[PDB]
Amino acid sequence: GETLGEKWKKKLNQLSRKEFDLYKKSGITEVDRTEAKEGLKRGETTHHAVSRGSAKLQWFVERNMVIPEGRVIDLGCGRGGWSYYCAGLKKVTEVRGYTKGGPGHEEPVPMSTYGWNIVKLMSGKDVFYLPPEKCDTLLCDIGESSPSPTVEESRTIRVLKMVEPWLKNNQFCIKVLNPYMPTVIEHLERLQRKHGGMLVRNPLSRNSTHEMYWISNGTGNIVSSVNMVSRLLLNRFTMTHRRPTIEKDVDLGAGTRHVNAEPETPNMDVIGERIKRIKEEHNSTWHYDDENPYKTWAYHGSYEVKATGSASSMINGVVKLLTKPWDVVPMVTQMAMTDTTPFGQQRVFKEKVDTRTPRPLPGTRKVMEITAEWLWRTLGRNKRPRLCTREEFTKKVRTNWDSAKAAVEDEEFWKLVDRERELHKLGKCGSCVYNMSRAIWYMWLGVRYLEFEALGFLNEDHWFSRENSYSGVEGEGLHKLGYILRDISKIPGGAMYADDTAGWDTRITEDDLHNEEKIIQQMDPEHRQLANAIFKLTYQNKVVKVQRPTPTGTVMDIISRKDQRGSGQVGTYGLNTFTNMEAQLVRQMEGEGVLTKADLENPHLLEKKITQWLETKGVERLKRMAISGDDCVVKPIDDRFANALLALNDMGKVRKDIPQWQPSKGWHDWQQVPFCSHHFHELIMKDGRKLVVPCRPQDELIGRARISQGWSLRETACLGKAYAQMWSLMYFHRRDLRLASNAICSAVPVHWVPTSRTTWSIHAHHQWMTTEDMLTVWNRVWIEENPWMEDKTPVTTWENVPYLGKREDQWCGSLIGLTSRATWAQNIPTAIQQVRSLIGNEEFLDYMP
Ligand SMILES: COc1cc(OC)c(-c2ccc(C#CCO)s2)cc1C(=O)NS(=O)(=O)[C@@H]1CCC[C@@H](OC)C1
Ligand SMILES: Nc1ncnc2c1ncn2[C@@H]1O[C@H](CSCC[C@H](N)C(=O)O)[C@@H](O)[C@H]1O
Ligand SMILES: [Mg+2]
Ligand SMILES: [Zn+2]
Ligand SMILES: [Zn+2]
Repeated sequence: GETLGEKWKKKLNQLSRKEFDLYKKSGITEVDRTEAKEGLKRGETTHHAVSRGSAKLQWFVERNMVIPEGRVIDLGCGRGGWSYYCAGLKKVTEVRGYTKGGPGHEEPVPMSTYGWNIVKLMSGKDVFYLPPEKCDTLLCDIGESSPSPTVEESRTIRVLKMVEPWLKNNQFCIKVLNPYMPTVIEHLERLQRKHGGMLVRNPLSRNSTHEMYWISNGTGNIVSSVNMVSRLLLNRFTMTHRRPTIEKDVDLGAGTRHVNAEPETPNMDVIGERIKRIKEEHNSTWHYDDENPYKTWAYHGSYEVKATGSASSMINGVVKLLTKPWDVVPMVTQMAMTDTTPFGQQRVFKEKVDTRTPRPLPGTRKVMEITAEWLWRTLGRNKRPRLCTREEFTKKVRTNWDSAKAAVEDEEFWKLVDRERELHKLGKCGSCVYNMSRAIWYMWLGVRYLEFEALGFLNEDHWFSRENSYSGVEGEGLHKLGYILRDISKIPGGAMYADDTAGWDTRITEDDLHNEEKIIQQMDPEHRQLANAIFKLTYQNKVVKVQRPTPTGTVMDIISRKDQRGSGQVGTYGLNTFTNMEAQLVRQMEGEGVLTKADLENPHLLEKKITQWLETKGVERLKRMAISGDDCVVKPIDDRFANALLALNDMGKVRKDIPQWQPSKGWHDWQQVPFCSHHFHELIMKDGRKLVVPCRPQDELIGRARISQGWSLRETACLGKAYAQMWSLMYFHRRDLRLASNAICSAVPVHWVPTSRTTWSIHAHHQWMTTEDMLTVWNRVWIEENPWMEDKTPVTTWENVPYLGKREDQWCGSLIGLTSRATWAQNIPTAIQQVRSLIGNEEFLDYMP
């Protein structure tokens, strides 16, 4: 009567240390603990999970196997991974963690992750000595392995007998250390009749343990579930070793949680029609899921869908063949780590989007209102807002997709746009929904068109060009940003600050939205009517579609939110640049002592002082900044700005990767300032002329070019050629990239015109999307059209196009000097031939220097 589990145990115990270390992780799932372990070593108390346990519990919670609610009790909490995870879930009101502690036992790790204020972890509490307490969720992860399965059987039954009296029509998730021993099976079968639930295997569990979890939400055959795991674990001994599937670890946020402040109160008069139409369109599967996870977004209903997305990105085989040394580079592989499945979407939504920003103080709201009014008057001094048109939108769609091109050519699409526009003119919206059938697609593209019609002027007419806005960089181009930062560096004063905001779009408040909409005051009446509908009905009352996995299949949830920026809405870039200019001017006023703590708290703050500063210094202060959406560089009049955090945090623009009240750190060397994911180097050309060039860690450049878009080798090769040409024009100064670009261009047929874009950045002008000789394009961009290049003498050779210094190239990720890189360089004509052979007997040219 020997079980398959007992057979697995005998085989496991016979493994040598070498084969046991390989087997334990073969084909498992594992979170990358690198960042958290280093953060915990540095004493950081925000974002990080204290152990692998938070991700372990997330696996069950995201599958609805256990849905913590009310008073949660965590038995054997150890460091607290399960408890800290629970603190941020919708229905959880209190988390009580109990753990033994003492020598050889894990102790609770104090943290300040989101909801720490409802987490009560107690050491010195051996749960086997504790009387059961009333709770709504019972969690238990206790069970120490033993080479003897009978010692494990005794430990398992001891846990099962300890936990059972805590169970009373509540949620639960209990580790069953050894579920294969017949006496454990018998006991679980009796427990399942009294308390329900089922046994599940968590794929984050190592193969060296047969642990399973008894979870409350589900049913099934315990014997079948146990034996299926035994078979899997047995097959894994002989299976060719598979490296573990790596997943991103959890981000548990920061700060106190006020459960009563989380719920969203929707404006049903405004959003009711949109919900009604989605319901009618998907009426056959429309349902109202009470188990939805949304804390701060209003939930309206769901319909059934097939799952969209992938765990990882597709790989460009042509670029991979010509970049062999980078196959072992972690940052290069980490680039291709993007989970867009309903699982990945829900994790991002919980961690980043499902938050609420406190309302700023009345004095802060007063300063923002004064500043916004002044800024809009400044921005509209020369230009007038204007309506964009069908003809203009059609032109943008055509010149940038295949379905969008078909749609804009369809008279039915524009008939639908007209019908919706007529509702907007009446102060009603019926079909404008965004995402986190052609009718669904026509309604979506139609929504984007109406937004473009009303607010497209901000981008189409370059309202944020440096000439129009002083701080802006819209239309400038990556090749000009470095020269702009060098120009800012000449302004006397403090260091150059470049603080990033954590999730800027989620930090856009109702006050920000009301300040942004003031641009309608400058519009013609018919335009004001259309923009007012966009701001009020759609930007300040967003209806969103988001996928969610469930035990029975995937669903599309319909949710809503009044504040935050609609990241998937047109106008985002311009409105973010506007609000960020305003926010940074307010921070400069605080740095200068114009705006004080007393002023921010004042409910009847006087405007005189603020207007005087804006009218006398405002433009000078805008010229000290480079602002692109949520990204900024600010060079204030002195360094008091580093310590000026009251208004910035009060406006909701909390800085990323730094404690709330820690002063910022700036740079005096403009070449080290980060901006738009780049930094910029000043180089001296062989002919003595200076050039300012853009740069980023080389692994990001290679990692990105190794990611395919959109069977078919031609499209893969052409996208490879597009990255190669972008490298020759923008990143020619990186040794590895100029060599790899020459290799790719030698490997791809000369007449094949680059297809598909390398980037969607607003800073990209795509001068590399051509068959024209790259040196004549280089001369055009860098010499002829370059306003910071006085001597217009062309360069006749790539030998006169400069590289970074060797040490600088290496600091920025070059592999120059490594043996693998020398081997790669030697192997280039061979790698080129390999790609050429895979493509076939086409016409190729040799670009190798
Ligand atoms: C913020 O990221 C970028 C910023 C850029 O410039 C500021 C660029 C550019 C590359 C080449 C450029 C040029 C030029 C001259 O016209 S501009 C490229 C990227 C870039 O990574 N583009 S991307 O691969 O499509 C990336 C994926 C994830 C973040 C996204 O944010 C825009 C875009
Ligand atoms: N008798 C007992 N009473 C309380 N805690 C106990 C115990 N026996 C073992 N433990 C604790 O139970 C824990 C199980 S592992 C805890 C991991 C946790 N779920 C997390 O996510 O961080 C260990 O830390 C161990 O010290
Ligand atoms: Mg920045
Ligand atoms: Zn609408
Ligand atoms: Zn660099």
